[PDB]
Amino acid sequence: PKLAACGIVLSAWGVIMLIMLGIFFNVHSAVLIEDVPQNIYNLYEQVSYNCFIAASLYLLLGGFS
Amino acid sequence: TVPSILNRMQTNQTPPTYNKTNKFTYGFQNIVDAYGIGTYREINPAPYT
Amino acid sequence: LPVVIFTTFWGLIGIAGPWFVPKGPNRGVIITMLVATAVCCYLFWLIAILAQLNPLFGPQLKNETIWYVRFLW
Repeated sequence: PKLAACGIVLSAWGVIMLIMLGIFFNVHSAVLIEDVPQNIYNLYEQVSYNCFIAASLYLLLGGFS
Repeated sequence: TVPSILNRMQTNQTPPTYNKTNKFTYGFQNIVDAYGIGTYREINPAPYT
Repeated sequence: LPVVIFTTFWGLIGIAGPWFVPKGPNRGVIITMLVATAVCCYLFWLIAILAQLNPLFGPQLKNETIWYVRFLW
């Protein structure tokens, strides 16, 4: 009951927090240059591709719960 | 038919303190009174709190 | 300069604040709520823009962050 109830509020935060992480990495923000091992912008969008497919993966946990 | 009457006294007993309080300003009021409830007609810190 | 701009934009509440208040029983609390929000929040901004005004230091930056924001700013 509560493990089904705690999962939706984590997923509702998991879709809000990780989408904005996707948009902040799409705009190639200057504060986030620690996570990068015109060419450097493509690495930034790659992390935004990474974030979004985990932001969408929390929607599946919402329907399962 | 006989009325109940209300007589005001003039004692020197210390009156209690009371605060007008909404549902909003109730939590800020009893977080001041948890330390010490104020004297009669003292400056209430709870609007500034 | 925002210092001559924000002195009246946080000065609207607290001077024109008690001028437009409804006549309900919460007048002595909402005016206290509006004035103290104008005093605390504006002075919090005031002691932060004065710390950077006339400074003494410079940002010690990492070596990858020497040439990076030349393309970004």
